[PDB]
Amino acid sequence: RVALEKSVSQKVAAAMPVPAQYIRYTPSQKQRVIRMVEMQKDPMEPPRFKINKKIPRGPPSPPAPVMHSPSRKMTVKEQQE
Amino acid sequence: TYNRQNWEDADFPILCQTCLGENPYIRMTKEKYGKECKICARPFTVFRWCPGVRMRFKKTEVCQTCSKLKNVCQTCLLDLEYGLPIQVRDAGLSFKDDMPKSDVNKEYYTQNMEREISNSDGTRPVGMLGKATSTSDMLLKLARTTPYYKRNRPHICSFWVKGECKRGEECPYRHEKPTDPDDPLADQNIKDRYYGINDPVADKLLKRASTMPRLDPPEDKTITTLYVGGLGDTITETDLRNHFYQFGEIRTITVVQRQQCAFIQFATRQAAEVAAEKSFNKLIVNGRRLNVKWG
Amino acid sequence: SQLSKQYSSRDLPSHTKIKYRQTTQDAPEEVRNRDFRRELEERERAAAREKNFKVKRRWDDDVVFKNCAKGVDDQKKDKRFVNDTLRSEFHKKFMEKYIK
Amino acid sequence: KKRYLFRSFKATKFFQSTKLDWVEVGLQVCRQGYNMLNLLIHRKNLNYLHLDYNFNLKPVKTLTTKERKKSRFGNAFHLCREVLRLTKLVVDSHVQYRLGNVDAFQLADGLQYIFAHVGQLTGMYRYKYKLMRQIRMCKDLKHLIYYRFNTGPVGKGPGCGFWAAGWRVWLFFMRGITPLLERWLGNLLARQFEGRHSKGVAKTVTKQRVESHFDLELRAAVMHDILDMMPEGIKQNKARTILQHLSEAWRCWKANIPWKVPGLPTP
RNA sequence: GUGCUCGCUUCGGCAGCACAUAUACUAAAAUUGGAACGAUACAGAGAAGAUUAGCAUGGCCCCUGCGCAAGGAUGACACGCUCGUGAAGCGUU
RNA sequence: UCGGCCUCCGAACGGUAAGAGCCUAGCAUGUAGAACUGGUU
Ligand SMILES: O=P(O)(O)O[C@H]1[C@@H](OP(=O)(O)O)[C@@H](OP(=O)(O)O)[C@@H](OP(=O)(O)O)[C@@H](OP(=O)(O)O)[C@H]1OP(=O)(O)O
Ligand SMILES: [Mg+2]
Ligand SMILES: [Mg+2]
Ligand SMILES: [Mg+2]
Ligand SMILES: [Mg+2]
Ligand SMILES: [Mg+2]
Ligand SMILES: [Mg+2]
Ligand SMILES: [Zn+2]
Ligand SMILES: [Zn+2]
Ligand SMILES: [Zn+2]
Repeated sequence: RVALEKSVSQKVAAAMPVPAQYIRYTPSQKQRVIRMVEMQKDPMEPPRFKINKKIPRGPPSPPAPVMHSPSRKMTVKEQQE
Repeated sequence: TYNRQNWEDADFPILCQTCLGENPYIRMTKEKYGKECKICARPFTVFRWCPGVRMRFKKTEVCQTCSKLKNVCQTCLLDLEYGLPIQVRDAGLSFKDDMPKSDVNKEYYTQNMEREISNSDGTRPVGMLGKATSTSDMLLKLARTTPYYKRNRPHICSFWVKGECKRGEECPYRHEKPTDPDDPLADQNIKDRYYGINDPVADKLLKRASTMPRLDPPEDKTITTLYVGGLGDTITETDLRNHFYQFGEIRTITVVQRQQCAFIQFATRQAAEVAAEKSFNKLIVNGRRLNVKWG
Repeated sequence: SQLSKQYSSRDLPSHTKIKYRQTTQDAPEEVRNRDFRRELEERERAAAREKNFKVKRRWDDDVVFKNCAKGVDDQKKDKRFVNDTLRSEFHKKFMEKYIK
Repeated sequence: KKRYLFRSFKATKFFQSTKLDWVEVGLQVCRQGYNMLNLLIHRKNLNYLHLDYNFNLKPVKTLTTKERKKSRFGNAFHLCREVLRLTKLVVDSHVQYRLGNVDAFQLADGLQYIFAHVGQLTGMYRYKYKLMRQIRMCKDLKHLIYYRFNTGPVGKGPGCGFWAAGWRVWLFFMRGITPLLERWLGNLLARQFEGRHSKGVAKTVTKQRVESHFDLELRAAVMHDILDMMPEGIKQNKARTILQHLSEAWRCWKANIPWKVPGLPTP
């Protein structure tokens, strides 16, 4: 219920019609301090990119092994039946 | 009808040491879906910052999926481990990976690799890093060690080129003469630099690396006895024996301080060739650097 | 897809509060302790209980046919249900009504 | 929740505040609206159309059928164009007062005439017909005001300008029509920039799409009932032949023809 | 820059203290690649005679439309799958 | 010396095909990048 309410609130806030952080960077090649600041979104401003780019559907999950009972081969009388 | 490329929204950009600058305290700006990727054309989280005092306000160009795919910087488009173009690293390791060029196939391949990465641990440059275990062939010879800050230099003032920059010293752009437009080094397609196809910087560094015989040796007429200079009395026969013990069995290991030469010979031709290639201006033992040649 | 900015007119917020069942509206805490079996038998028993000179002739004597409307009695024949849409009683009444 | 819009605008860095004479503000609003309707027209590459100044849309030359099909505009653009035309009329009346061409009594009479004859000076009603109700109310108000005005020695002249009631009516209309036009122009801008989704949201089954859709659903049901009726083996499913047999059986039912395939399996 | 000094001490200034501490998609540009679909030309309107109403169905095909509406030539586009020859495996001789 | 009751009201699609590509408009970007020569049988 908590996870689904988070998902519902995220979906509604995405569909709703309309602080600076400090992080430590280790470059692994000493450490740095980075002030994460989000730029202000202009409310007077249209969407930027075309999103109607249709591509064909991707590959699915790898297929499950198929359990079956051993196959009953139909007779020829069954074949004209 | 319900397949499209997902928008890559993530923090913590993957940058080089050189483009990040030198100050430990960096003030950083983030747009959620600011610009598009310069390769895969998807929208992505755009990071912008000033690397230093008189720099250019460098910003990220390609998306995080492409940069995690090719293990490169998001701005410099150079390799994170070595600071080299990806054409040079592909010539060093493997050039059979490739990528599609048509936009629908590129978007489909990028969506498949993005789904593969998101189904993976999250930060791994696929199995290509598994092909990148073998290293230090020749790429470490021409790799930079110092941070080359001159590519964070600001752009050339086009008004000053026509001699009309009225700002003068207030103008943050460079008031100096540009490079030669007739030079073929000045073309530099971004997609060519990403795909590793006919990049002139990569061709110039490959021609520079091909003219340095750091692994050639073989200057003797089927004789395994090679002389390593620069050793002297600082490096003795014990360091030469410890270097030749990795190759197997050594026929003769000696050091002479009169000519400052270490004579190394092996019973096997391949072991002697490996010992000559390892000691050709790349071996340092007991504080003494050795250069392998005929003796 | 939640990246678009196109809002449908029927995607506006409406009926934002969920109505729940009250105490007399069969809330599950009073459903869980009830026995539906016995109550179903007195409801079925209540339904079964509530289920139950010159002389002349007569003036109409000089006709040809008599008592022709003798076995004419519908009664329960209108209560028959047939699952054939051309032989149903409703379709027969429809065809005799709407076609002259 | 309150959610003040203008405080949210003033909290950002893209908005500033000042003090201004109202006539300059109305001229700025009219100039901004005309400039951006031209920007929308040039964004859609309709260079053969032309906006007036008084917001009259006209073609420059004769149109081909592709230009006629592409240059058609919906109710949102035309409704915003008519609303900007009405504000252009009011602001221009105040401008001609401020230049001294007309008198203040003439300005009040012009405002009364505008708010009583929105339906005669604008083509407002054609794109949203419910405003006829508002138009009717304005007409009724005019009658009320006139038959309290022309009472004593005053006659049937045009000198009565008492514009408060019609001004009230059109501002209450503007209160109601603000979120609908905001949603419509937001959808128009999102289709202009994001592009049109081709399939996207599934189409509903309307009246003109009932019968064929039912047949489609019927076909799908029969297909499912083929695929689990056929036993193990049998590569030739021949489901198209079974669907042809179903179509022929229905066509024989419609014509009261006895339908009997001589050899056909019983299920 | 402003204000003040158990100042140096001239009456100008120095020195100290206090306040004030990080703008910019940094361009007035050079570049770079994509194009309305109008002119000409190619071009040529579904359903086995003709003139034709249409609703769908599929998706790397879109346009007009605020559209879970309706249009765009029905918006366009979207047909050919019962015997022998060999091979392998199985059982009999 | 005896009554008042007064709806409406207009616009779009629906007809003046569709495709095509050659030079052409308009519009997007204000970009990432320039690494170069040395050792003894
Ligand atoms: O429609 P307009 O040309 O503007 O005329 C209206 C009004 O018309 P509506 O009743 O249809 O709304 C009356 O004019 P008529 O219908 O009687 O012809 C009215 O006239 P009265 O009150 O005298 O009956 C009055 O005209 P006026 O100024 O002479 O009083 C008024 O005209 P304006 O709105 O132009 O003032
Ligand atoms: Mg025909
Ligand atoms: Mg129709
Ligand atoms: Mg249609
Ligand atoms: Mg039609
Ligand atoms: Mg037709
Ligand atoms: Mg169709
Ligand atoms: Zn970098
Ligand atoms: Zn990318
Ligand atoms: Zn300059």
